[PDB]
Amino acid sequence: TDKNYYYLFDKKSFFNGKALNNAIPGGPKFEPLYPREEEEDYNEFNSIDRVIFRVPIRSEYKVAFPHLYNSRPRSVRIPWYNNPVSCIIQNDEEYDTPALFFDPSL
Amino acid sequence: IESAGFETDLRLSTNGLGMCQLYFWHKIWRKVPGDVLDKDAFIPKLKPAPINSLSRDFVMKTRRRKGISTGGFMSNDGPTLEKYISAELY
Amino acid sequence: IKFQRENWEMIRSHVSPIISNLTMDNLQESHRDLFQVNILIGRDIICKNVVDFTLNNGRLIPALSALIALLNSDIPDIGETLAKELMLMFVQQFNRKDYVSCGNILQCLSILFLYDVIHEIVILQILLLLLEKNSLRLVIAVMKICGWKLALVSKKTHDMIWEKLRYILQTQELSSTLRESLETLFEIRQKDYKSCENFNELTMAFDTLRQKLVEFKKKIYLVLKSSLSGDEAAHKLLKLKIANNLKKSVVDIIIKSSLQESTFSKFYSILSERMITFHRSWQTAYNETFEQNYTQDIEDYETDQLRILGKFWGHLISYEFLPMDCLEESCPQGRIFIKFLFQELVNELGLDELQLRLNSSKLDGMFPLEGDAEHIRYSINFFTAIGLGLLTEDMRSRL
Amino acid sequence: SYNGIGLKSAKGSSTSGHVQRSLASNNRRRPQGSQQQRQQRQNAIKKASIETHM
Amino acid sequence: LFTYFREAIVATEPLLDILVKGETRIQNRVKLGLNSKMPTRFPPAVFYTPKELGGLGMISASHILIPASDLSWSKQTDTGITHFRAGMTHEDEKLIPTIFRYITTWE
Repeated sequence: TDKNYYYLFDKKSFFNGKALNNAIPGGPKFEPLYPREEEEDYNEFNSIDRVIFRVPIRSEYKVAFPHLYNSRPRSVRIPWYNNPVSCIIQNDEEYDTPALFFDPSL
Repeated sequence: IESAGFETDLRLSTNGLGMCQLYFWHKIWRKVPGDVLDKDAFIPKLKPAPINSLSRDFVMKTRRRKGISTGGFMSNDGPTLEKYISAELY
Repeated sequence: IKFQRENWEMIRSHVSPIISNLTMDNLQESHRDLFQVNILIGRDIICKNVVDFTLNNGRLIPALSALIALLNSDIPDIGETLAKELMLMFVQQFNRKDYVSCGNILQCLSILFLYDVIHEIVILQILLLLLEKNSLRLVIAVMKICGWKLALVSKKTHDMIWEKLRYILQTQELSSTLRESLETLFEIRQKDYKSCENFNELTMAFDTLRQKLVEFKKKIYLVLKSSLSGDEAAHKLLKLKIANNLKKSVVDIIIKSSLQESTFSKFYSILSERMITFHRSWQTAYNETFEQNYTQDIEDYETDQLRILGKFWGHLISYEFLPMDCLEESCPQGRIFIKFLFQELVNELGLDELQLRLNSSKLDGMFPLEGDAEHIRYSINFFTAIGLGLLTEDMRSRL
Repeated sequence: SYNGIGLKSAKGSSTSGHVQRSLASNNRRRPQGSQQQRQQRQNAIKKASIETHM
Repeated sequence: LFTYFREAIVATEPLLDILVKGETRIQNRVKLGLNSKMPTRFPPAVFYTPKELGGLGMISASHILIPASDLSWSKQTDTGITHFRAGMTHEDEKLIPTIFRYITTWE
């Protein structure tokens, strides 16, 4: 019932992954849209001389902010970015009860 | 720096029950740990560096990006007369 | 009658002693001791001892509860009596503003409930009583103690209690401390408690009661041989995640495999390095293996194999291992192995540097510094046999 | 591909394209705490080394 | 291939890949003969079993867990052996030994 559960299991996310040839490890994988033209030629951009590696930049993050973390994204759809779902259902046959959470101060 | 794919990561961890938001209105700067002006510094190129040499490495990277340091390996220091006061009197 | 009285007195004393003793280090022993002594004729005494103990260590209340339960399982009447006593104590505490006593008693009750000694009804009643006088400090700890259990048994009751607490928090001008307590309780709830005439006969009964109360190796080999680089092999080994028992065995197997190959391969060394980096237990295992080798398994090998082994060890020790080494009588195969190791070290390091490194570690076996009446001469000779320095210097030093 | 490391595509390959992350990787990462020894040694070796305005 | 460059194979990943592919192709040739290539119907038994137990007696170099790496950072800059790739087949935890481990490296 929580919609936010499907984070990086959206259709959109899947599409993005497909585009970027980037498996969300749980999800599916495809033939890449574009052939990986490895022709950087040791340029002054994106070099390991230049950049810093505090974050590992996981491919989880690629399909979440496609246009940012991934460089030269193509045919990439935009994903969702959601609210949290506090929804409590009683399984013991009781009626309107603050069970799982805590009372106000005053 | 450390907040790259923070929120997403959190979401992944928490099965989308916790939603992070990061912000910068306190304008709260802080010393990068470690100590700049160290030529020994760190071990790894590919991995994240250690914390004593963290400051240095970042600075170096920035320099490289700018085009201040010329080459694969370099340093940072004061340009003055008398060999920088004899390396600050040794 | 006099005899009986004496016995009772003795029993009481014993109980007291046990109570005094009771701790985590010697609990079983205490229990055993307790079992030895009678507690049917001296049931009251036992009860007194238990209660007193509870009043005193409160930290060892759980243990006490357990003991009571055990007793009850055999002699239920005694347990009942104890429970009654506890209840009385609680009542007294309530009456007299003896807060500490109440806390202790409450805790005991909770423990009992947990161990299926007393019913949760009593606990519920106590909670209710606490609520009626706005006493948050008393019921908060008790609830925590017997929370999960309460939930399991009387869920409705628990719910009611929670509701009451909530009401107190919100629909009553509570203190700061009280509020804090309430909050704590709530938090706990969220996680569900994360933290005589027939004397002889009786005696007879009690005594009766007392009386009553290769394949693996093969697999490893395959792994070693079904792997391109050593790294891969190491990874494979780690996948297996064999127990800290078998690590040594694995290491031994690896060594054997290495020996089997015609000459020393970097592969095995690499694998070892990988293992070593991975965990302290593997390092320990390696150390053990090394110890076994020079001590008891070295003299068994033929020469080439021995040489290979030495080389491997040198490689391990040039970087990864700590130079820790335990070395007239001990000189055939072993000496040659040592020589080989030294050679390997030299190759890896560089002579002077190697020497320096050796010096840096304690190293009494390889190079004993003290002259010891021309015992170092042998060592010097050995060193000379395989091109090396510093020996001469050492000799000069001693004269 | 996961973190830039998986094999681009399952086809062609002539293989599962399965990817166990190595436990040598961890080892490689770690010895700045445990290489560390070498560093320490190095350090040891090189360890010893206005009024008017006011 | 292996006797000529014993030591020098391990480092080159392309060569390893080719070997994996080549071996698979060879296997499929045999399976082509039997007009199937159903992966269950040819357990490694039938290929690697020697001729003296009725097998083909191939000499695999395919069951190696190949070094994968950040192809981003592989061709570029520097490298280390992290993340192994699959190697060649589904196995029944049957570690087929590899010819390289029975060849003494050139050094």
